[PDB]
Amino acid sequence: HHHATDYWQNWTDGGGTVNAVNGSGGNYSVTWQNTGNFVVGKGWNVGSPNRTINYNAGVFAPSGNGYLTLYGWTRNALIEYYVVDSWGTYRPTGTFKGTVTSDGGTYDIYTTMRYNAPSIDGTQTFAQYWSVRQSKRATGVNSAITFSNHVNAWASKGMNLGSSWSYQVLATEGYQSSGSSNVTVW
Repeated sequence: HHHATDYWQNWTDGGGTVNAVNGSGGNYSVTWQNTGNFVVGKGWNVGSPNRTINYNAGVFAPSGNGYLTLYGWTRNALIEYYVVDSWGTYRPTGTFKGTVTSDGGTYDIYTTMRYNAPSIDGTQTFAQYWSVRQSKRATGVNSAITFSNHVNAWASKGMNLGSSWSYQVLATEGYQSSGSSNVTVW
């Protein structure tokens, strides 16, 4: 009675080298060097607002800007959302909307806008929903993101996810950096 990960996520813009590894089960690894922008992770093809995402990042060693975050899309409306648990040399922020406490940590709530940006609908103009942890979360242990807490928190701030749910992964995103990570998601 557990529907583990079924979607392998691997996107790059071509900058640098991104050696992403689809490993056994819900485990993946990625080492990247001097890259552009990339998003690699494992998750579910259809995200759920009521899903509790579990993960264990045995390695999350970004040398520069890298994210260890929940990442997913919705359609109608078109929205790209984050739950950033840890990062490298840059903490993503935006328009402050409030805070939410979940899974032992307090996350800041931000909204941003993407302009003529790639999406699951192509080049579009869409809103980004962010929940960014105020402190970096410790890795190497079993961690859970109770996503229904963030969805309710976003909703209480006028941030409403779409009705159609595309993928939803525990991702490693980096930009203009090098590093490695090893994560198991279920």
